[PDB]
Amino acid sequence: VTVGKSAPYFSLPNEKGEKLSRSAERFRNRYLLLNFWASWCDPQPEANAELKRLNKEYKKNKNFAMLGISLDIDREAWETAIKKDTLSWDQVCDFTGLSSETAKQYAILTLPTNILLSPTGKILARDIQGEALTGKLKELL
Amino acid sequence: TVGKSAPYFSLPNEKGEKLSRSAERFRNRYLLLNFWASWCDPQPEANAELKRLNKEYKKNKNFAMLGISLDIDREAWETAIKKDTLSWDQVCDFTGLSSETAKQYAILTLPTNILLSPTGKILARDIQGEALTGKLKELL
Amino acid sequence: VTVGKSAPYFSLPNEKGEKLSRSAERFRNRYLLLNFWASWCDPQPEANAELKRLNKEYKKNKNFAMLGISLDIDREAWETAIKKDTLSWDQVCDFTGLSSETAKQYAILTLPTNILLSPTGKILARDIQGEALTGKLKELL
Amino acid sequence: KSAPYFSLPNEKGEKLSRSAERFRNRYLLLNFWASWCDPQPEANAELKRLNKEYKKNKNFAMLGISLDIDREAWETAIKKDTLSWDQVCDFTGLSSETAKQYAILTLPTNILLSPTGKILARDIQGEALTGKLKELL
Repeated sequence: VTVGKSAPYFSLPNEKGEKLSRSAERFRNRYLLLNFWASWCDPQPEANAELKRLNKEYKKNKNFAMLGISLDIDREAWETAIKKDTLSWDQVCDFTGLSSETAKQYAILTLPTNILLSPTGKILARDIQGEALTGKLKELL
Repeated sequence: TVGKSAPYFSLPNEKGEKLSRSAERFRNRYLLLNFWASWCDPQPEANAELKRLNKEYKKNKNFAMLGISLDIDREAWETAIKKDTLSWDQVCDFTGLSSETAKQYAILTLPTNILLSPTGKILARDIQGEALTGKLKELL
Repeated sequence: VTVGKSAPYFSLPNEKGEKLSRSAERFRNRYLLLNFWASWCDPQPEANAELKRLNKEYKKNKNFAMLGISLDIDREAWETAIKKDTLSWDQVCDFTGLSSETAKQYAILTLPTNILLSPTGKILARDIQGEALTGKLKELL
Repeated sequence: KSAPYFSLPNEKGEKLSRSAERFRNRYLLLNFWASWCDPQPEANAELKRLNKEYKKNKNFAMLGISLDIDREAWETAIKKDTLSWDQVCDFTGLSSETAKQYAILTLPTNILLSPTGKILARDIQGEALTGKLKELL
C-alpha cells in the first residue's frame, strides 16, 4: 500500500453506526484525505489545526472529502474528543484500538498519520502533513 | 479477569424474580452481561449495538444477554428500559456504585460488556464495536 | 456519614501527583464542596454550569473551597474532560474507578454527587444541587 | 493467562526477554509507551517513583517497551523523562507483534506479571497500580 497502489477496502461505522466505505456517495470519485488518530493520543494541536483549516477551505469543493479514522476502543472517549476538538468532518471507529485491521492494512506506524487517496482509490501520499499537505492539495484541487 | 470464573450472582428482574447464571434461560450458553445505568448512559450507540445483537442472534440457543443496572431508583430504571427498548432480560439490585456484583466482576466504568463462556469463564471484557461483534461472530 | 457526621479521611493525588487531604492548607478551616464525577459519565452541562457559577461567584471568598473527585481510571480521559469542560478548581483522582474506597466511604450511590463539608469537617448536605445548593451557600458564606 | 514470549533490543542493541538474568523469577512490571503518544507526564512520574521505591527489592523489575519507530526520538524521550529502568523497542510501531500478543490496545499501558509469567493485572494507574504492588512486594 505504498504510493500508486490501490487503497484497501474499508467499511467502518460512523458516529451513528452507519458503515462508510470509499464507495459511499459522500466519498466516491473524490480526492479523499484519511486522517488516523485516537483520543488517547490527544492533544494534537498542530495536526488538528491543519485539518480544521483544510476542512473550512475546501468545504464547498466537490472534488475533496476527509475521513477521520480513530484507533479508540471506547466510544465515550472518541465522542468526547470529537466534540472538544470540533472534529466536524466524517468520523469512524470500530473500537479495535492498536489491533485495528484498517491501520494494519494501511501500514500506519504512528499516530496521527494522514493518507491521501485519488478519485480512483490510489494512494497518492503517506504521512503527508504541514506545508507539504497544504501545497499538495493546492496543486490537486 | 479474562480466564477466571464468573462470580455467582442472584439479582432481581423487572418482575422481582431472582436470576443467576444457573437459570434455565442462561445456563450452558455464551452469555453477554452488559453493565449500565440510566444515570450514566451518555452514548446511544452502546444500546443500539446491543439491540442489533439481540435481534441478530435471537434464534441462537447457545447465546443469551443480560443487562445489569447500577440504578438505585426502580422508576428511572424501568423508564430507561422502555425508552431504549432494552428487550432482553434486565436485572438490578438498587445498590448503585457500591454494587457488590460490579465489584466482583471488576466493573470499573459504565457501560461495560463482559462475555462469558458456557462454563462461566470470562472470555472478553470492555468490548465495543467490531471487538464485540467479531468476537461473537467467531463464537457462534 | 449521614449529615452531621465527620467526613472520612482521604488522601488523593491531584493533576500534578500531589496528595491532597482535607487537612491541606488549601482546604483547612473552609467550607469544602466535594463534587464526585467521572469523565465517563459526561456530558453533565447542568451540573458543571452550576459548579462553574459557584467557582466564579466565590473565587475571592477565602472561606469557601471546591474539590472535584473523579472515578476515572485513565489519566488521559480524566485530563481531557478537565480541559474540555474547564474544571478549574482542584481535581484529584486515584484511578480506581467505580469501586473507589473514597466513594464507598462517602456512601456515594451515583454520579454526579455533591457533598458539602463545614470548616470542622462535618457533613452539612449530601446530594445537594441546583437552587438548594446556591441558597445553602448564600446562607453560609 | 501466560505472558507471550518476546525478545527485544535495548538501547545498546542487546536482546532481552522475560527469561533474561535481570528479570527471571521476579514480578515484572511492563510499561508500554511511545514517544509519539505520551501526552500525560504523570504516567512516567508514577513509574519513576515506583522504580525508586522498589529499587532494592530483588523480587521486582520494570521493563519499558516502546512502540517508537525512530531510534533518535526514542532515546531523546528516555533521556528527557529520565526513564532509567530497562528500555526496549524493536521499531515496528502500531504493528508491533508484542503489543498485539499482550493485547495492548492503547498507550500507555502497564501489565504486571508474576515470577512465573502470568498476567496479574493490566491497565492499572494511580492507586490501582501502587496498591497492587504494595500488596505483592
